[PDB]
Formats: sequence, C-alpha cells, structure tokens
Amino acid sequence: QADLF
Amino acid sequence: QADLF
Amino acid sequence: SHMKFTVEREHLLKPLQQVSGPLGTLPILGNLLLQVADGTLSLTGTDLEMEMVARVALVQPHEPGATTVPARKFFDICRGLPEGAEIAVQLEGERMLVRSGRSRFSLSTLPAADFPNLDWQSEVEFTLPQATMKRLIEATQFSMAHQDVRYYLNGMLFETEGEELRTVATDGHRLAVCSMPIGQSLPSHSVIVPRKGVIELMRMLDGGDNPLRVQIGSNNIRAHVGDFIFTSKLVDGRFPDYRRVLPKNPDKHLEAGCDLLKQAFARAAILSNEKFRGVRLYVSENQLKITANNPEQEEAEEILDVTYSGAEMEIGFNVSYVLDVLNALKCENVRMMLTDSVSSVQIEDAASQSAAYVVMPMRL
Amino acid sequence: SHMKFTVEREHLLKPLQQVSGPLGGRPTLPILGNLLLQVADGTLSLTGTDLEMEMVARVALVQPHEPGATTVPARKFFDICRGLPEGAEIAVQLEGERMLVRSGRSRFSLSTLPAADFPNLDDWQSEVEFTLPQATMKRLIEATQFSMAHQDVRYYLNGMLFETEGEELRTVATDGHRLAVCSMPIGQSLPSHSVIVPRKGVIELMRMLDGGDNPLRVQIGSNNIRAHVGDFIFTSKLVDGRFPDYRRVLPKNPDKHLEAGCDLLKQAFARAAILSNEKFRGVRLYVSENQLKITANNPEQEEAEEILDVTYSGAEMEIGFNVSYVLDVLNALKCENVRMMLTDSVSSVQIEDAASQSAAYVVMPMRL
Repeated sequence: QADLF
Repeated sequence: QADLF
Repeated sequence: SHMKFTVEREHLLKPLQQVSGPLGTLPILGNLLLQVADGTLSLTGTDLEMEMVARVALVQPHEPGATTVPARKFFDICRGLPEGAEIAVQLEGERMLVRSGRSRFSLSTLPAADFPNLDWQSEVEFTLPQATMKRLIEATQFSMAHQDVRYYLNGMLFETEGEELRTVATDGHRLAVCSMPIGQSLPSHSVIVPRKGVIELMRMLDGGDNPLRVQIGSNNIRAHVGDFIFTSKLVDGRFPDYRRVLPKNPDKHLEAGCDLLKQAFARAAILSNEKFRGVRLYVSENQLKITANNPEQEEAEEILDVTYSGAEMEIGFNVSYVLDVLNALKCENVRMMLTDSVSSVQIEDAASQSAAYVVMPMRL
Repeated sequence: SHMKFTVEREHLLKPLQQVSGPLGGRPTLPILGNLLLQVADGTLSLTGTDLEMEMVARVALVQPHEPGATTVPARKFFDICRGLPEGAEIAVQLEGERMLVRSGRSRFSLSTLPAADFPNLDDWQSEVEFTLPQATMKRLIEATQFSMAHQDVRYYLNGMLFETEGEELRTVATDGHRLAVCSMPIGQSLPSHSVIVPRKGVIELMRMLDGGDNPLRVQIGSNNIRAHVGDFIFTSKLVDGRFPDYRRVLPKNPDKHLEAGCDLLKQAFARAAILSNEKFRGVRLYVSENQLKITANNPEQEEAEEILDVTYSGAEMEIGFNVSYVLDVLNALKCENVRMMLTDSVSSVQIEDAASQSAAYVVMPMRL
C-alpha cells in the first residue's frame, strides 16, 4: 500500500 | 434461584 | 467429474442460503456438496451433526456429476450478479468455473467423495403443515439449555401422543411445553433434537401451509418440505418429564393483560441487579406490586390492578425468565397459577391451554 | 436541589436520545455516565458529554416546575422514559441525593451526582460564524467521512478538516492512503480558516441533522466548534494539529481519463473482491481502448475476472488497488458515471462524479 504523504 | 427439578 | 449446469440466479439464492445454515474445524465442512443427476441439482451443507439439502430442477442443458465448493464464496458470487443473471457452472480439474455475462470465477474444490453423509431407517412418520412445526418450535425454543453439562437439555424434546405433536424445552430453571393435534394416530414416542438443529429447522420453515413430512429414526430425525430436506442426529439421553414439574394443585390464580404485565416487568427490570435479575412480586386484594432494587440502592415499584384469587403472597423471580414467557405468549390476557413462594409457577394464555410455561422462583 | 418538572414522555424521548450520543462505551468516570438536568426560566436543559464534546437539548416546560439541577444515570433514565406507555406524564423531583420519577402507578428512585461536579466544556469565544442548510452540512460530511483515519498515531487524521474559503465550506478527510474532499457554496462571504473536528464529533454532528425547515448555525472558536439546530446544541473541542494540504496530494498531471457507469463499476469490484486476499483485498485493473478488466486472486489460487465497457482512449496500463478503498468512493458517489484520472502504476488516482466536481477522491495504489 503506497502512501499519499 | 431454585431448581425446577 | 462431468458436472455442468446453467441456472438463473434467483433459483440458486434461496437454496444456497438454506443449505448454508449449518455452516459456521474441517475444511470440507465449509463447502457445499453440489450434485447433478436425473435433471436435478442438489445442494447439501453439513456440520456433521445436521445436514440441509436443497434440490433445484434443471430445465437447461446439463451434465451429471458432483463436487464440493466454498459455500460463502459461491453464495457471494451468485448474490453479487445482476438480477436475472444466468449462471453457468462447470469443472476444470480440481477447480469449478463459474461464468455469467462478462464475469468469470474459478473456485477451488474438494472431492465430493470426501463429503460426509447423514443412511438410517425411519420408525415414526407423520405429515403436518410447516407453519405448525415452526410455531411449535418458536413457542418453546427460548427455554432450551445452552452448554449445560446435562447434555440432554441442550435441545428440544419432540413427543407424539395420540393425535398430538408436542415440544418441550427446559434449562433446569424454567420450562416451556406446546401441543398441537395433527389429526393422525401416532405412536407414543419422544426424541431429543440438538439445539443447533432445532434452531436451524426453525429458521428453514416459513409461515406457509406447505405440508411437512417428518421421519424419526432411532438415532436421526428428518423433515421434508417442498424442495428442502433437513436431517439431524438425535441427542441420545433421557429428558425430564414435564408433567412432574407442573404445579400440582395451584390454589392461587392471577389474570392480567399480557402487554401491561410485560411492560411493568420490563420497567422494573431496569433497577434490578444486573447479574441476578431478581424482582419481587406481592399479590393481594386484586393488586400486584412488582419491586426491584440494585447494588446502587435504586428502586423501582410498579402497581397493577389484576384479577387475583387466593391468599396474599410474595414471591421472587428472575425477571428475564418472566419476560421470556410474556414475550412468547403474544396474546391478550395471561393467567398465572401459583402455590407458594418456594414452588414453581405456571403461566399461559388465558384464552388457550395449547402452550404452558413453568418458571421456578428465586429466594430474594 | 429544588428541581421539579412534569413533562409528557414524547417530549423527553428524542432529547434523551440525542444528548446520550457522546456517552460510551467504556466507562471512565461515573458522572460521565450521567446526564446533567437543569431547570431555569421555564426551560429544561439536558446535557451529556464525554469531556471532548457535549450535546445539549432544550425542552419547554408548560406545566408547573421549580428551578434546580442534578445529574442522573443516562441509560437507566432513558429506559424508564422509553418503557412507560405512550402519552405518559413523567414527574421528576429530588429528595436528598435521590431523583424520584413517577408516572401513574410507576415509581422510580435513581441515584444522582451533584450538578456542580458535571464537567461541562468551559467558556470559549466565537471567532467565525455562519448559517447553512442542514442538507449541505450532511452532504459535506457524508461525502468524506469514510476517509477519516481511525485510531491512527497521527492524531490529526482521526478527524475531519472543516475549511471556509470565499463562499464555500469544505471538508477534507484522509488516512494517508486515501483522501476525500468536498466543497459546497454557503452563500455568505467567510474568512479563510481551517479546523480539525475529531472523528467522534464529526459522527455526532452528522447524527444530529434530522429536522426540516430549520437552518444550521455554526460557531467556530480557536479551540472549539458549535452547531445549533432547532432545540439541540452540539459543541466539540477541536484537534490541535496541522492537517495535510489536499491541494498538494491531488494528481498533478493525469494524462489518462476513464469514464464508467458507477453502478456497473461498483458491482464488478464487489464481485472481484470475493476472490481477493482476505487481509490485503488487492485487485488489479487493466485499462485499454474502451475496456476495463478487473482481476483478483487469493492464497488458495482462486481467480475472479470482470470485464467492462468504458470510455477510454489513453495508453494501456495496469494498476493495483485495495478494493475496499475503491468501493468506499463508489458507494459515496451516488451518481450515474464516475471519472477516473490516472497517471501510472505507482501514482495516485483521482476519482469523481463525471457530472460534478464538488467532490473529489484520491486513492493511492498498491504495488502489484
């Protein structure tokens, strides 16, 4: 799961 | 609580 | 295996729901057995104690065979397709292919040969409308024991006598018994159906008058209604005799409205002890006073005008046992038959002797 | 205390329900399980609180009454009132440390705790004020609330940003993986300001919006927010922290635009989800000329495949998502067609209603 910030 | 039988 | 079939979504959903009932340790018990033979699709689920079968007529081209498929995943697929969808099913090796429209699914299977069967011979048989079987169970099921070491009480007695079918349930504190005449001459016989099977049978039947055929073996019971077949092992044990717990010569009779009585008990319960649930009843001069108090020393008092015959008396109860009975009766007026503070009490619909409930008091 | 009043059951039930909202749910301090009751100037006020927020209801007293205050167990008092017959008159008075409740032949004695001990939120000053329709506040929260964090260590994401700019009220919610932002016109000129409302308070604000031609009046202080609807007043402390800037997480140059039916797209993700990994819920999207393919597989090597007709002319690409994040957006977008704006497999996607830009959703993909 990639992160937005 | 009393027993029924 | 050769199994292949195409069926509309709406013909699968209710069968899948019903045969999934017993499902909740062995992986194959999480699967449904699917069988095609003689133009019929049969669906079976089991927990090893009970099993549920649903049959679906196949009017579209098909091929006979069998497999077992994950129940929840298969049900979710069918439920999720659009209304009216055609669901095509086939096997490829150890996987089941499901196809509808532009939707395609591959499910892992387990061999149908590994699926457990529940063969036995019926000794008692009778037919009754399914609504009658359903309400017999609904009237008594709440008084069944749960996880009691006396294993024979974790279930419901089914008893035939003369023309009547009877259900009995008790947990050692309270009891419920309900009889209905079914208009057939029956042997005198009683069996214990385990509580999990009782509840699943109850949830399978709807309020219809479709005839339900019951077969009781020495170790098994079976109920066939329409396209659904329920089977359960029986609990092998001896059950208490309800006739011997009923009050024998009640000299005190109380009559009151069911709703008014239930509502007074429900409000008094609010300030009862949350673990022991004890409330006190005082009956005298055609009036009933219900009181409750809790460790915080809060207090509830309810007074009702009732019709009461007999000596004045005071008696304690677990209010949940009393509320269970009154929620079950669903009637205009109730009748309570009492003897003394240390003996059981019988509660029933004032207009019907079909169902009776016995609750043992508390010392408080 | 002198407090006495008599009120009809149906005038008490909805206020008791509303002011009990903040009550849990894991006791803490006994008085926090009580409602504050106050009578003054012909008004009955009821207050419940969790120390972070409070809900107040006002009830007019047209029958004889006497001023005073106390605190009473909320669940027991509510159940008493709810359990009495319809139309019942409920008489209340204090006798020493006990509250007596009487209706007809029913009588109850409840233990109290002094009103002086009730922790009500302290005095604070309003700095921004405006009025808006309740439906607008409801749409703003409903459009974003699902993207709020829950029990995240970055405490400032366990809530919702409320932002005033120009004529607009804006809400933003994010958990660091997905984000939602919604703006609605308020028809009043507002200062530029942004506050974080804790997630529990966001929920109760959403649950207070029932009534009809009543407007919603909002007051924002430096440390508090207050909402007035009809006879109910909600107050919450604000979260003291810095919120991320939604403007900077938005995809900067999406060159790929997909458009598809919201219902058909939602239903394909829901079915594909069935054979996804139960823990990670990963699904895989492949986009090509007017075609969308959704696949999913799990540790048991089962597989789902869904194909949809879409409007797409961009370069073909493949991208993974947590299907629950996507379905949350599509369930929130109650619309005909959604637009999806993509860049590449490792970049966020922006999702919105194809006919409206008032709400936008940004979801980070998964490594496939």
